[PDB]
Amino acid sequence: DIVLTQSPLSLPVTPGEPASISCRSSQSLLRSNGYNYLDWYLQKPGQSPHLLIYLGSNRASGVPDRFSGSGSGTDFTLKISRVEAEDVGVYYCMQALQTPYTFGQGTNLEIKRTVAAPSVFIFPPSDEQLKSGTASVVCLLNNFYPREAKVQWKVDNALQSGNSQESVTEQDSKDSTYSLSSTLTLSKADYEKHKVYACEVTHQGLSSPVTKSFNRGEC
Amino acid sequence: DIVLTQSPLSLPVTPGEPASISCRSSQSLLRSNGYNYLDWYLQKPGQSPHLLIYLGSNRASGVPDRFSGSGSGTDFTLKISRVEAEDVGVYYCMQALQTPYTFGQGTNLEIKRTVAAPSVFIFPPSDEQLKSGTASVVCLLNNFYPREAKVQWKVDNALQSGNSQESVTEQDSKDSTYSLSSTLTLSKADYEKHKVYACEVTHQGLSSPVTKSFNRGEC
Amino acid sequence: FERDISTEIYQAGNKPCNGVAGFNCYFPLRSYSFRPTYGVGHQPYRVVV
Amino acid sequence: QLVESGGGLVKPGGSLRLSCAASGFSFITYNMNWVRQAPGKGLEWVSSISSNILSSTSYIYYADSVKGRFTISRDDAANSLFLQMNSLRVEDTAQYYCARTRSRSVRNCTSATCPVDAFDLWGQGTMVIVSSASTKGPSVFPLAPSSKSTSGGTAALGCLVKDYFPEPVTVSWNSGALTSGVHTFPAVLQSSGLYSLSSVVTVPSSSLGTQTYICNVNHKPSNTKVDKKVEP
Amino acid sequence: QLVESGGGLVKPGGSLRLSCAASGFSFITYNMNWVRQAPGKGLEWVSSISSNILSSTSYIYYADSVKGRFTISRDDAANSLFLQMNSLRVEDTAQYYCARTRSRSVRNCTSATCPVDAFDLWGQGTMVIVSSASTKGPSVFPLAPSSKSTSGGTAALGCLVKDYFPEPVTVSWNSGALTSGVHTFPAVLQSSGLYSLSSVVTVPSSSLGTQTYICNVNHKPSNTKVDKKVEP
Repeated sequence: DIVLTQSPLSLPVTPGEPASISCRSSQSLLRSNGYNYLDWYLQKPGQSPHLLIYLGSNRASGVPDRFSGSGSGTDFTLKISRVEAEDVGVYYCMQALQTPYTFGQGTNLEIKRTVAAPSVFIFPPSDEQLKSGTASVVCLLNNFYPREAKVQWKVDNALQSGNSQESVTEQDSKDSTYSLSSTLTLSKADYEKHKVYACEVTHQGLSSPVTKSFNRGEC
Repeated sequence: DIVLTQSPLSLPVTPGEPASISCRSSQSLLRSNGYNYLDWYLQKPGQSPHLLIYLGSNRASGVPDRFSGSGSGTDFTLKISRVEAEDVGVYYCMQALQTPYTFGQGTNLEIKRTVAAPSVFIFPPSDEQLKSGTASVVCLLNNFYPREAKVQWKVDNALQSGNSQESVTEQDSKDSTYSLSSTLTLSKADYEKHKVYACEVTHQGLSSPVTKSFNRGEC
Repeated sequence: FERDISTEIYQAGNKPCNGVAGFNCYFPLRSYSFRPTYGVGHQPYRVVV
Repeated sequence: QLVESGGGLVKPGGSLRLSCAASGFSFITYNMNWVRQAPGKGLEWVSSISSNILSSTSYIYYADSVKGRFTISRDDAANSLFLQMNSLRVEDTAQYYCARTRSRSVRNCTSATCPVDAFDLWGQGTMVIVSSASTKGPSVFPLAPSSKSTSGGTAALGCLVKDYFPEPVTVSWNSGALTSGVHTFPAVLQSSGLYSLSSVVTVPSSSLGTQTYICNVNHKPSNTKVDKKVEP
Repeated sequence: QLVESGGGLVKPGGSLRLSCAASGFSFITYNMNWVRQAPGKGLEWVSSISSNILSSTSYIYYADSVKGRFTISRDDAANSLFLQMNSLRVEDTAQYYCARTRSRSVRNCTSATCPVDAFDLWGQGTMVIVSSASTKGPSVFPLAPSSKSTSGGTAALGCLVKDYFPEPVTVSWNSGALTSGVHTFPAVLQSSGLYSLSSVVTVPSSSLGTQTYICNVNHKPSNTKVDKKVEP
C-alpha cells in the first residue's frame, strides 16, 4: 500500500493558463524495469473516464498533445498547454505496482469563467404537499460562478442543520452557468409551529450575502 | 423464340422479410436427366454482373447461403432470407437451350428502406449563362429515398414536357440515400417571355407535392 | 510441422520492450473479422491437412 | 464494452451475478479486471483475471476481502466476463467497471505482484442497491410562479417531484414545446432512500394568463405518466 | 478476363475491332463468348465460340444478325479472342462482355442447338459510340448559393459543368480539402449528343463570407483545366 492523495478539493483553473497537479509516491518506482510505471487518467463525470498518459512519457489512445506528464522518483507532475470545456473531470496518478491497489482522490479542473451574480429563487410549499404532513421548501441559485457557496436555512434567526439537502447540476453547454438547488425537507409538526422562513446565500462574487425572507400562510 | 417475363419486376422490399421473383418459359424444359435447365443471374449496377445459382438447385462460385432457387415445370422463383445493402442489383432468368439466348427483361430492386425527406434546391440561371443565349434551371433533390419520384417543371402554371432530363447517383455507403437532379434547358427567347418558374417534386413520403418558386430579376 | 506457442512482444526497433508495448513494438497476433454479409474473399475456410 | 447486465436489490446475505458484454474484440488475448467506485472522488480495484492463451490462469491477483468473499470466472467461448460473490458486509454503492489491461504479453509475472500497462476499455451500466424498499409512485406538486429577481414582467415557475425510489425521465414542459429556460436538476438521496427532483422554467409574466404551462413526469419502472398544470 | 481493348467512335459503314485480354488463367480450354447490353432494360446474347481442344470442329453458334454482319476468330496460341464486325447496321451502344461458359465438356450438341451451363467471368471496359468525330471543352458556371433547404444557416453552392463531351469530367472542391457534403451527379445524354453535370456542396453561411470555395474541373480528352471560384 502506497499513500497517495492528489487534491481532495476543487482546484480553479482559468482558461488559457496551464494547470499542473502533482503526486508523490512513498515507495520508489522503476524497480521492475527502467521505464517509469505510472498511468494518468481523466474521468469526466457522467459517461466514462478517458485515458490520457500511460506508463512513461508517451502518448496513446488519441490523447491531445496538450497533456504532457513529467517527473521521476518522488516528484510527479502534469502539464496542460490549454484547458477546454471538455477537460472538466477528476484526475488520478496510478502506479503499476502494489497489487492491493489503493487509489487517490480526484482533482476538479473546471474552467474558471467570469463571475456572474446568482439569481436567488425561493419556492414556498404548496397546499397539496402541506396537507400531506410533509413540507418542503427549496432554495435555488441560477447563473452563478464559481460553484462554491455556503447555503444554509435560517428559521427565526436560528440555524437549521440535518434537515436540508444539496443538489447541483453539471456544466452548461451555452454559457457554462451552474444551478444550485438546496432542498429543505421538514415535517408539518415542526413546520406550522414556526412563522418566518428564510434562506441565506454566501458567495465570493457578491459584495454582501443575499438573504430572502418570507412568511408562511401568504400566497 | 422464347419469352421470359418478370412479373414482380417492380417491388419495394425492406430488409427483414423474404422477397420473390418469377420468370416464365414459353417452351417446356422438362427434357432433362435430373438437371433442370435454368439459372439465375444478379447484375450489380456499375462494374459487373454476378452468378448466383447455375442449372438445377445447387451451389457454385462462392454464392452466400441467403440466395436459393427452386422450381420444376412452368414455375420458377427465387427465395431470399433477408436482403441487405449489398444486394442492390437486378436479376435475370435464362434457360439452357435455344442457342440464340434471348435474355428477358429485368427487375428494379428498389429497397423499401425508411423514408428520407427530399431536400429541394433551386438553381436559377446565372448572368454569364444568360449571355450565351441558353438559360438552364436545375431542381435538386438531396438525400431523398425511395429512388422513385416525379419531377415536373411548371412555367406560368403550365406543364413542360420534352425539355427536362434527370440524372441520379447510386446508393450511398454512409446513409444510402439517393439524390436526383433535373436539368431543364431553354433558349433565351423562350426564357425572357415568362417570369414564373418553379419545379414540382412528388414523393412517396410526401402527402402533397412541394413547389419551390422563383422569379427572374433577382440575384 | 512445428507449432511454437511464443506469444511475446516482437522487437522491431532498437528500443527493447520487456512487458510494455511501445510505438516500435507490436503484438505478432491480430484477431479475425467475420460477418455473414462478407464475400468470397472474406468467408471462413475450415482447412484440415 | 457496449452493454452489460446485472443489478437490482439484493439482501446482504444474498449473492450477485455480474456479467459484462461487448462486441467483436480480442476478448481472449486481453486481461480484464473489475473496478468499483465510490460516489465521491476515488475508485477501488476489486477483481482481475488472467488470459489462458498467454499462459496458465493460476496468477489471479486478489486482495483480502475479495479473496474471502469474491471470485471471478470466464466462459472462454464468447465475449462475457463473470464476477461472483457470496457475502456482502459493507457494499452500498458501486459501478463495477469492466475494464481491461493494455498488455497482450505476459512477462516476469508471479502470483503476487507484477506491473500492468494501461486501461482503456472502462465500462458502465451496473448499479447496485441494498435497501429492501421497493419502488414508489412519484408525487408531483406545482410550484406557484412569482415575479422575483430583477424582472417584474417575468416569472419563475416549476414542478416538484417527491417520494420516488427510481429516477424518472427529465421533466418536459408543455410536451417539449418550450425549451428556453427549462432546467432539470440531478436528484439527491433523502433520509428514506427516495430521491427528490425539482424542474424550473422561466416565462414572461405577460403570457402567464394566456399560456398554459404543464409539466410532464414519466416514470419508467412504475409506468406512471403525470401531467400537472401550474396555476398562480 | 482482366482488361479489355477497344472503345471509340466508328462509322456504321466501317469495320469494328473488339477483343478480350486475359492473364494467368485456363483460357485456352474453355468456350468464351460475348455478351452485349442495351441502355434500356434487357440484355441479349450476341456471339459464342468453342475451342479446338474439345474437338477438331469449332461448333460455331450464331444468331441471325451476327450470322449476317459478325464473325469470330481464335488465336489458339495466346490469351486473346478476336471479334470483328464488317458492317454496322444498327448498333448504338454495347458493353461487349467477355463472359466464360462454365461447361468444360461438350455433349449432345449439334450445329443448331447446344446447352450452356452458366457464366461467371463477366468483364467490363469496352464502350462503343457512333457519335460525332469531335469533342468539346467543358464550360463551368458558378451557381449562387441559396440558404433555403436543409439547415437555415447552410447554403448550397456548386459549379455547373455544361456542354462537354465525353462523360469523364472530374470536380474537386478546395483541391480535395472540402469533401463533406460534396455531391456529383452523373452525366446525362442530350439530343445533340453533348453531356451535362451538376455538382454542389453544402456549406454554412457563417463562413460563406470568409472561407473561399474554389472548384477544380479537369477534362482529360480535351486537356482543359478550369479553376472556378463560387461567390454569391
